[PDB]
Amino acid sequence: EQGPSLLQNKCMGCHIPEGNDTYSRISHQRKTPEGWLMSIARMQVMHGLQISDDDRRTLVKYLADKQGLAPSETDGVRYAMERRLNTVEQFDTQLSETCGRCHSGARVALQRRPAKEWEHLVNFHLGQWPSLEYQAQARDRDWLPIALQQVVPDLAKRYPLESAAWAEWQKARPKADALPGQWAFSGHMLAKGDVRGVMSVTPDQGDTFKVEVKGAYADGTPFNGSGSAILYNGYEWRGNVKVGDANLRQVFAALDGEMKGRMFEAEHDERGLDFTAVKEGKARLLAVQPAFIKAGGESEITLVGSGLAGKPDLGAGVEVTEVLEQTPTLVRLKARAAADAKPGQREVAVGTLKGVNLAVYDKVEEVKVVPAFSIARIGENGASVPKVQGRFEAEAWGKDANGQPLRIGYLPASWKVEPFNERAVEDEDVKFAGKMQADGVFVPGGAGPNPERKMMTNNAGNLKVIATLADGGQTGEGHMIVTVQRWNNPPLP
Amino acid sequence: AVAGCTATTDPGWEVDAFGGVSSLCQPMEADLYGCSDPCWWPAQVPDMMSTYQDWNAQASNSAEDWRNLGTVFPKDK
Amino acid sequence: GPALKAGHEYMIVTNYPNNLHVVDVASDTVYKSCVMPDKFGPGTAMMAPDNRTAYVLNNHYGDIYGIDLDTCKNTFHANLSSVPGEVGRSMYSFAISPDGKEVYATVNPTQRLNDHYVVKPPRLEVFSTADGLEAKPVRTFPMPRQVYLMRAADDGSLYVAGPDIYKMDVKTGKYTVALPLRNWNRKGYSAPDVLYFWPHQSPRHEFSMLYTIARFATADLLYGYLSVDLKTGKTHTQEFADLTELYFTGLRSPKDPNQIYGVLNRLAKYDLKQRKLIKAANLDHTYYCVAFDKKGDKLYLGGTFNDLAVFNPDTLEKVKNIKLPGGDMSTTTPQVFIR
Ligand code: HEC
Ligand code: HEC
Ligand code: NI
Repeated sequence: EQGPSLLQNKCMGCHIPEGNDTYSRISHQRKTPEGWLMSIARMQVMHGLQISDDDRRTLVKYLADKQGLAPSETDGVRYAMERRLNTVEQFDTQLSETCGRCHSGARVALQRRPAKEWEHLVNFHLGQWPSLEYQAQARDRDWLPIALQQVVPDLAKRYPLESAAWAEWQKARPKADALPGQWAFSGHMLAKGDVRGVMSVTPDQGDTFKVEVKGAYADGTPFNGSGSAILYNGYEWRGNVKVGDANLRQVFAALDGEMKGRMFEAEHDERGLDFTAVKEGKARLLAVQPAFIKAGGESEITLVGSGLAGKPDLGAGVEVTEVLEQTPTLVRLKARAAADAKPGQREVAVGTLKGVNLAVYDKVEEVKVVPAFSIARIGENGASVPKVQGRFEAEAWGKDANGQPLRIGYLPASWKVEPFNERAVEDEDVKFAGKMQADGVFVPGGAGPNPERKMMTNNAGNLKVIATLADGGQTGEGHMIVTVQRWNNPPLP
Repeated sequence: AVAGCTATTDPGWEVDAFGGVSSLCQPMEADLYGCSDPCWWPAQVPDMMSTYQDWNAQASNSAEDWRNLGTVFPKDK
Repeated sequence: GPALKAGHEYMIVTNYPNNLHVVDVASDTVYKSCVMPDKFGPGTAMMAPDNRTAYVLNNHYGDIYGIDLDTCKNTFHANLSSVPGEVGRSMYSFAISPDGKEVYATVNPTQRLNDHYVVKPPRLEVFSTADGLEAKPVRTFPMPRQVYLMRAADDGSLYVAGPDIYKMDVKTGKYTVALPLRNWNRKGYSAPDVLYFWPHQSPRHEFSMLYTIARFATADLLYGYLSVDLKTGKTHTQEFADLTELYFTGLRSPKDPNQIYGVLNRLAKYDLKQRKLIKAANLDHTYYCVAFDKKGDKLYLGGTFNDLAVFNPDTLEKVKNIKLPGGDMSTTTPQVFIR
């Protein structure tokens, strides 16, 4: 049905009509598309609301457009929608202890509400979960008074219902007709590698589209898929593209003919790739793949972009020996750096188009494991939840001709796991926690109690992730904890 | 702390107070209903005191019936 | 089913489905099982002064039931949501009068309206046990927030665990601080941390709880023991070890009071005087609650799954396991008494 009629038929009765399609609570809050879905889902689980998936989708679309957030109101907290669950949040202590000790603090920041709606929210928490005020970081203080007198007013000032951003967004919001066309994309999947190609977006009913992804990874594995997408609030792109045997969700922000976000497996959000794209019509230079060239070396480098025309210049000391291919969105070439080429970044160019840098290096000095800290989780083995992999990359660092630090990039390496502490050695964590594969992907053990372990415990572990560079054997260290599952997994962490 | 783990360590769920997994429950199933009955970790573990009262219906014995525990978010389809 | 024998020692424990089992302490076997009404949660039980009636906080922290162990009959029932439009929950907060004529419960109510919730101030509600299966508040007083465990002393006074431990008059409802915790302005130390959902009815007749405290991040973590003598009202606190691991429950041996036993992942035996660990034992799995029999010859470990571990407190070794019918004991507290 239409958004307004469904709003009344399904919410009225509990929510009071206030005039021209506005209802109590509902019309006094602004959230992201997944935020709206989460509120409605709570209505079903907690309050018995009867609603089909189709009608729920209709209401989310309606509410996400009417009461959404301006792009700048999501700045810095987009990792939540992008399902980057290993993100180490950086909010003030008051918000962290009071509001981010259960779920993320980003779930809070991705909403805009007046003080009374923030006050109703506090009452709902302590009301729905009475044990709240007896838990850690709550039993040590007068939780309710502090939350109502200190927190509510702060939340209202930091995340108000009304703002210039939202007002100016409602007027400057572009239509979905601005998205169809060809889109050159570039991206990177941790522990897998670079990806590049072209995404064809064609219109469909309303704010939905047909999507076609055509590309490949740097290693030759294909990246071709077909799917669809919807556009919320003029910029919030949500898509699903079946690439091979996996359905990948796309959570991008489509602004100024540029799409930025993340594409991940609908079923496994640790398995994804960073994604940046540019619409045809504007000359852009997206990326260099690889973004590094060892001095005195030969390497196949490919440039990704939009409207590429001209001759590629990779900077001082770097020689373009054979342009293997040159289309407007992809330029493949063979390059060679002199053994004398000075270490440092090079401003790459294709004709007059500049934008990306190429690190020319002589030797690797320091290595950093990315991510430095992460969470792997046991799963499957009959359980209702999947295993959450640890996916790593070895980030190389050196020094340029000026003695300043130089980030080379992600260099190939050998991967292993070692006990993080004496306790891990004693419990034999490295034996039960799972298996580190050569490619840098750690596959945790199966869920459930394990009879073979002390106290028949789970295949959990406190591990040290060691990467050793193929280029010179320089080592890097990371920290990974393999833990238990979680069954409550809403759209936003 | 990580965005998709809890920070309320009593002793915890993803990570204990000590920053590891040893002070946690062994196995986790032994502390599962201790976590669930009073909604101690509602964002990760489903609450049986209020929201998901019959969550462990087919798994009264968590040591042997842990596989019967389902996910709670009403996903499409 | 079978009535309990006089002079015989017994132990009650609640199990998941919704059972209350009677364990014959002499033979370490299940004497009888009673199916409980409604739903389980938390299943926390305490024996009435009659050594025959068990009062249980069940049905998702919203009701209190009285079950006669000799027949498994539901003789009392008090719902904690008697105020119109409000849902009342008890965070393990209930106690039985010394004469067994009244039951107290602090209720944290929430007014649930059509489109929002409103948390209301807590209140103590008194129920007469003679009122049967439809018992309602006969007296109610205002209570501070964050109140959990409560135990009625011999002189009718009610010791209430909240931000501070209070001593409350159940007739006037007036209370004073019996033992400062949050407001324990102890220099060189931080405020203590207390997490306890196990109202042990131990042979020593005292309301005891473990706590942790930082002694000035460089602060030194210590474990302490707090206690309220239910006979004389005498209070006591004292740290007994530097924290190297966590314990959920801890009890002093009725055999040797200078020894305190704590449990969670390991069962530890400490010397109170010396503030020294004398011995620790590894467990088959995590256990929450300790329970000592009358003489202190046995140490039962409950909570968690469906089995009781029986330990010899001297050697600190598991003698046997009592497998309970059904499932997880969860946060239940094993209660020992002489019939
Ligand atoms: C600071 C006082 C807090 C603020 C602000 C918010 N929360 Fe929470 N919260 C918790 C749960 C279990 C849920 C939802 C259930 C689920 O995740 O499956 C939430 C949800 C929210 C929401 C979503 C609201 C909506 O959709 O209408 C918001 C905006 C929110 N929370 C804000 C749990 C907890 C919790 C642990 C006991 C605490 C301390 C907080 N939440 C604190 C805050
Ligand atoms: C009656 C059984 C309900 C129906 C049908 C709907 N809602 Fe509701 N809603 C209800 C209550 C008792 C409450 C307050 C407590 C709570 O769960 O938050 C609400 C609240 C909301 C909110 C506020 C959420 C917040 O975090 O502040 C929203 C945004 C909301 N409800 C939306 C909503 C919509 C869109 C509905 C139509 C599908 C709807 N509710 C129906 C009870 C009931
Ligand atoms: Ni280093």
